[PDB]
Order: sequence, then structure tokens, then C-alpha cells
Amino acid sequence: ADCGLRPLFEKKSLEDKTERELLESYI
Amino acid sequence: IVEGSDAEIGMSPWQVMLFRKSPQELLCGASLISDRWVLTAAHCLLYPPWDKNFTENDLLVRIGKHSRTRYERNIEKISMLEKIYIHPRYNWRENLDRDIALMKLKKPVAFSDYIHPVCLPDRETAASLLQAGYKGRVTGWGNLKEGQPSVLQVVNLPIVERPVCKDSTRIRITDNMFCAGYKPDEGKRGDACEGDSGGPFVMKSPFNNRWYQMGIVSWGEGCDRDGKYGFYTHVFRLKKWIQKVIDQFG
Amino acid sequence: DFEEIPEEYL
Ligand SMILES: N=C(N)c1ccc(CNC(=O)[C@@H]2CCCN2C(=O)CNC2CCCCCCC2)cc1
Ligand code: NA
Ligand code: NA
Repeated sequence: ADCGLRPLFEKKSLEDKTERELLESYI
Repeated sequence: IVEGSDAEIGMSPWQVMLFRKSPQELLCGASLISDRWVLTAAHCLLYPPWDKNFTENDLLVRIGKHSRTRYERNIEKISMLEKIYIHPRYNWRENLDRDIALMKLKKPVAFSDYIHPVCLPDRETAASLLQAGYKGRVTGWGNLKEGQPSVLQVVNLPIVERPVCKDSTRIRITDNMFCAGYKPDEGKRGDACEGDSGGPFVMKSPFNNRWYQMGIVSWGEGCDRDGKYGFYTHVFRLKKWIQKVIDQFG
Repeated sequence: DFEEIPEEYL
């Protein structure tokens, strides 16, 4: 339900340093 | 993990450490999928070629960790096993087909900034993201080289086309497996290694920005070798078995 | 290599 949303990132809308690399690969 | 990076704090709140009691030692990676259930690779508990077969009592679960060796007072939670469930058709004799296992905890763990479960994919999430070239993320406290890291390591690696996977090895590859890694042609590198076993291969859904465990760290030939790739258990493919076990043992 | 875990966890 709350799965996969990280308290220190997604829950505060902060992005980790390389997650955009995954996104940009989801071409 | 080779050619990876230190994890950020709170980066992999579902990362779990399989720790041996005596001698106290890292055993494997693993992951938090609920407040009572951890996901790992079957070979972490059972590999007869290496006289490997652990009982619940031989082990401990360490959730919320960052530092490998430290006892992270007030942060990590360390739990006990009530029962181990191994896939009935895990193939340890030939190719580690269905390298998957469940560990049910004694009492639930409490969630925190550092402790949180990852999702398991639905057929549609998997169909959407388990595509050659899409990248996932692997994390673990394993070997830095085919040496030991101070904190959790992380790498992003592109999923690799099935023919390539198959062409890289003499092992009979199966549909319950996928491989990941850069080609030697791509430039960058990186891989999971010894000790990362049972750790999670995770991807972030661009449809709902949640993190999904697609793979489990299972095997490889050497670590980070040119034209070799990491192989991961296909979690969605065995998902029916996962809900069965959980549905059957509450 | 590993720091002492509390014996409460055994
Ligand atoms: N991605 C990687 N480079 C990587 C490499 C190794 C590991 C750890 N896993 C292992 O070491 C596993 C567990 C039992 C034997 N393993 C092997 O890796 C043994 N070597 C081969 C690989 C093929 C399938 C099983 C049959 C025997 C021959 C995890 C990841
Ligand atoms: Na082959
Ligand atoms: Na490689």
C-alpha cells in the first residue's frame, strides 16, 4: 500500500542522485 | 557490487542483511516486502554443493542498515526467523532456476526513515518495465572486486536482450531468469558480486513513481567481466508462488 | 570484521 515510496525521498519529494538515470532509460 | 557507489542514506529502505549468528558474518542480501516478510535468493539458505543448508535459528535479519559491519544503534532493527520457505522447484542441481525463497519474521518490524518495504510488480508493471535497455538498480554489501565495502553500494544497470544473455554463457538460461549489465561495447561497467546474493534488482515505475523489485541477485560468471552479465531471478514469474506462501501462512 | 551485535538478538 505504502510500498516502494521512500520516507527520505518520495515521501518528501526529494530525488536521489541517480534515479533520473533510470527514468531517462525508460525510453 | 563492483564499480558501484555508496548508497545515500534512506536510498534502499527495503534492503535487508542476512547475517550469520556464529560466526557473526554477512550471509546474503534480501529485501523487505511487508512488515513480516523478507525476500531472498534460495541459494542463500540451500546450496548442497557447498554443504549450505541453513535453519531459521542459524540466522538473523538486519533491516535499516547502511554500514556493513557496524551495529547501527537506534537505526537498524535485527529480527528472527519463524520459518523459511524455499521454492519447491528451485533448481540447485543444474542452473539455479527459481532461485527464490521467503523468510517470515518472528514479530513485525517497525517502519522508519530507513526501513520500508518495496513493491512486487503486477503483470502490467513487469510488461512495461522489463525491457532490454531499461535500467534497474542493484544494491548490496558484497565484494567490490571479483574488496569489502564500508557502506551499502549501488549500481544502475541496463537490462539485456535474452539472446545476448544466452549467448554469453554455456548455462541453460530460463524464463525465470533475466540478465543485466553493460556490454563491453557500451563503455560503462558495474555488477553484482559474491555477497550480494539475495539482494534486490529494483526499478522505479514512471507511471506511479513507486519502486518495484523486478529481480533477485542470483548468479554470474566472475564479476564485471567483459561480455558477461549478472543473472537475476524473475520475481514476477514466480509471483504466484509468493502470494501462495504468504496467503497460506498469513 | 563485524562489530558486536547485542546478545539480546543472540
Ligand atoms: N552478477 C554477478 N556477477 C554475480 C555472481 C555471483 C553471485 C553469487 N552467486 C553464486 O555464486 C551462485 C550460487 C551457487 C553457485 N553460484 C555460482 O554463481 C556458480 N557458478 C555457475 C553459475 C551458474 C548456475 C548454477 C550452476 C553452477 C555454476 C551473484 C552475482
Ligand atoms: Na549459450
Ligand atoms: Na560484464
